[PDB]
Amino acid sequence: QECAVCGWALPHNRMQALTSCECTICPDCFRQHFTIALKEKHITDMVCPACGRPDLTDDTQLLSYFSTLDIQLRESLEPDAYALFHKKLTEGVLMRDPKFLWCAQCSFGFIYEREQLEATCPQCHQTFCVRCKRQWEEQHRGRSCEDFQNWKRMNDPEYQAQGLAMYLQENGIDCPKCKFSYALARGGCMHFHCTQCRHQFCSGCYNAFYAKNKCPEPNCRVKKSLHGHHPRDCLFYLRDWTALRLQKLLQDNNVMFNTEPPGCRVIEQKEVPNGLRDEACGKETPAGYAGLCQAHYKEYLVSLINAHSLDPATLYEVEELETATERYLHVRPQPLAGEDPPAYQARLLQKLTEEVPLGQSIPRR
Amino acid sequence: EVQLLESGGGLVQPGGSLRLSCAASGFTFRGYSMAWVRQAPGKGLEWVSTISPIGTYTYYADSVKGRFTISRDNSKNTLYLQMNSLRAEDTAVYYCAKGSYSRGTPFDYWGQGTLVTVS
Amino acid sequence: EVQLLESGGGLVQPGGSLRLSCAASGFTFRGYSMAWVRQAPGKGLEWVSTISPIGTYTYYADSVKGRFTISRDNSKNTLYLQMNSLRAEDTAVYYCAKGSYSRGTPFDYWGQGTLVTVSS
Ligand SMILES: [Cl-]
Ligand SMILES: [Cl-]
Ligand SMILES: [Zn+2]
Ligand SMILES: [Zn+2]
Ligand SMILES: [Zn+2]
Ligand SMILES: [Zn+2]
Ligand SMILES: [Zn+2]
Ligand SMILES: [Zn+2]
Ligand SMILES: [Zn+2]
Ligand SMILES: [Zn+2]
Repeated sequence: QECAVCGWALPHNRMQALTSCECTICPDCFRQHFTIALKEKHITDMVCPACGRPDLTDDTQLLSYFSTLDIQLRESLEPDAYALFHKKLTEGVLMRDPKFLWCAQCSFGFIYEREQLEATCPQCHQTFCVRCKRQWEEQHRGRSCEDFQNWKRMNDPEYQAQGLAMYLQENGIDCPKCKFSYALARGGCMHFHCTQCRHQFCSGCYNAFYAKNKCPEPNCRVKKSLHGHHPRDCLFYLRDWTALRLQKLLQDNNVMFNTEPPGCRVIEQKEVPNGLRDEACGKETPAGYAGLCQAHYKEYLVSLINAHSLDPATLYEVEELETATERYLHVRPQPLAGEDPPAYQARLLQKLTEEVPLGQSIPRR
Repeated sequence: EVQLLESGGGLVQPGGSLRLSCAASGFTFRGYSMAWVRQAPGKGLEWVSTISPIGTYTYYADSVKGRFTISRDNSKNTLYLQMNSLRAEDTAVYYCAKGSYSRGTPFDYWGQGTLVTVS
Repeated sequence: EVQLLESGGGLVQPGGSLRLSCAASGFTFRGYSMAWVRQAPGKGLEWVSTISPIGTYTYYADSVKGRFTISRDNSKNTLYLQMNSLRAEDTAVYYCAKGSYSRGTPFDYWGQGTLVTVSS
């Protein structure tokens, strides 16, 4: 139509439509008026130049008005004048910086000074929670943000299709020297190489893999060889058990385990010319192994065994207890007079569990 | 960790075409908005375009709407920017950016950048 | 126009502390948010922290919450970053950045950067 201040005939799209009063005003009488009231008047004078029909003398409409006017102000006037608007807003209205929100959906930034925990972006008109910034659904009403996100994650189809492979990766691998973490299952090669420190360690027990002639453990018999030392409940040893025997240790302690899905999709890192690339495990997924391969299904069972601090020595036979005694106590056991195999077994078990604790660096949950 | 790698920048004459790509990894790509921003020589960072998690919605700066087209391939974890009718004013380093739900920022990661010169 | 100069970078032992500073000029310091971003080896830029014009609000990336403290001295036009319990993963070039209110740009300029490496 025409500008409401000076009457200059313009198309509607070449003026500023004041949100409050819907008066059309050219860029020059917009920029001039609001720049002046900033540099020569007080913030309550920043009404519409045509009508003054923002009733800015009651704190009811005061904050909503400026939150919207800030949008048209930012676009039409120049920096130090727009910064003067924020100063006088802080010093005259808010007594603090205005709360500026960034819309996660459309990248727009806007001042939000209202009570509600959900905010509508003035650009995309989509509403989000002001704390977690996720899209607002009524499921979030009356619920904490963690409740809400823990809800969306446990309802996304692509997350549940991944099955137990997600559980194995959220079981991270933390390098015990540089404390770098990896969202990797421990896979089938316990010898891990961390990248920032080059430190070599077992991903199941976090014990060091010693180079040649570097192992300080007493009575070690492979000191001239690359190796590490593992507790009896580390995946390095427990991966040699059948899934049946690992399930037997769990069942004897009433620990549940999956056998069906809730090739193998466990994510691994392959070295390509430009970095690392996620190659899904892809190995066979046998029946009763809950969608994983045997290797990753055993890692999943050892995960539950370690999380509950279950002791595999409770299932050791005499031969296993004797091997464990030579390995961790550094003495060859010997039966005593009057002992039968059960009493000999019970004695070796007591001494072992009393003297050699389970893995002291194994992650347990 | 999060990585964003741009490619496809180069030298083009005015009125030419160019297609940038951004390979992302280290986060659930389909769960975040993605954006393109650019820094012309000696000037300040300028927003170019944003795309919603599934690409249902696209947003463009006024200077580039209708000339640029943003898109994404969630199956490939890749974000694209199709640039047509390039102008001299489009000379800039172009950065892809990952949307963020953390308080105080619209994005929490930017890539290394790709240089674009328009003769 | 805008100029931003970082200082305080160096070599730090694991678990150590370091305080970065950023001297700014060429713009109305009190009228803008200020931010820190960082470039880890082989990556681009990662947002670290933002502080509101007078410091009413401070925001931190999740990886740094509780360990880092952002602050500013508007009288000196200087921005600070107090870094505690540093880890190897904190190794990066740290950049001072001038905030902006325009859509898609929380900052429109960042400085030259100061390198911080955490040994071991
Ligand atoms: Cl283990
Ligand atoms: Cl925000
Ligand atoms: Zn007019
Ligand atoms: Zn009016
Ligand atoms: Zn929005
Ligand atoms: Zn929330
Ligand atoms: Zn390490
Ligand atoms: Zn081990
Ligand atoms: Zn040894
Ligand atoms: Zn597998």
